[PDB]
Amino acid sequence: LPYDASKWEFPRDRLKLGKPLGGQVIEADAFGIDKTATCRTVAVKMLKEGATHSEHRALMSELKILIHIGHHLNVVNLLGACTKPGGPLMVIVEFCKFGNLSTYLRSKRNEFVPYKVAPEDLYKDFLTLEHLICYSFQVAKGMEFLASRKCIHRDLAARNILLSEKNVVKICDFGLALPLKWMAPETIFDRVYTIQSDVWSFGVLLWEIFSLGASPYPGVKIDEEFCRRLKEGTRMRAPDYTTPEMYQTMLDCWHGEPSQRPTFSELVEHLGNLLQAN
Ligand SMILES: COc1cc2nccc(Oc3ccc(NC(=O)NC4CC4)c(Cl)c3)c2cc1C(N)=O
Repeated sequence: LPYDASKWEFPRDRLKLGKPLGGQVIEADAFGIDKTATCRTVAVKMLKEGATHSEHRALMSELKILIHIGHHLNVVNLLGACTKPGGPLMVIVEFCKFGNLSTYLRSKRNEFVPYKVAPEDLYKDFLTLEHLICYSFQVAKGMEFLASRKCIHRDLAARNILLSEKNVVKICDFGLALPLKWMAPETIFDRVYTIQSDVWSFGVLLWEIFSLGASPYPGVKIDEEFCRRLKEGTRMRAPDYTTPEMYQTMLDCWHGEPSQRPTFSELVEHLGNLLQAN
């Protein structure tokens, strides 16, 4: 996996480094990274001061994942990197103003209606079922993309979905991986990670969406009994903002047999249908 400096290298002196976000990720403004804007706000992952060789390797590996994967609207995309001598290793990605989707949805619990009714200004900036189904559809499209690149996410969860402007959501932290609440039974018991175990996790992500950012498995200690009951077929109950069709979609993603779960291409088609029906 070679590094194409002519494509990706960005001058460190064309960044204004700002506040920490959320690794050592900071907000920054970049000057001339984008031909349509003089100044563009970006997120920068910077190698810690005193990083070990292993830690340095790891951030470089992350950069090469971002290069290799390619561009998609629903994935957090690489804009540039600072790799040359005279400063820290820095990985520059698109900025997602609203941050992670779990935190964001929780902030909107008192600003949700199933659909707006005229006069719609009574629901200014409210979330709706359309928003939630739309976020779901977008994540399915991003995972279909990742699957097509032979990439398994391994920790698909609402905390790893970022919200940008214009209700665009972006998957992050793919290929890098509490955690047990998103893991398919085969992952927990057999340590098998596949695109079908990501589909299971997508199911959990859907529950997080349609609970407006709740933590999965409320009231349950994540221990051997949790794992045993999951294996025996027990599943989360319908969350507070779901439609019946979306709940059935969760159940489908949680089929005990990985081969009987929908594919992400099937989920894109299905959610796209649910979105037009809604
Ligand atoms: C406003 O809050 C945030 C905005 C962000 N925008 C873009 C990227 C972010 O963070 C990330 C999130 C992930 C990656 N890296 C990857 O996704 N790497 C994996 C693909 C190889 C990077 Cl660099 C930066 C952001 C984080 C916050 C925040 N409050 O947490």
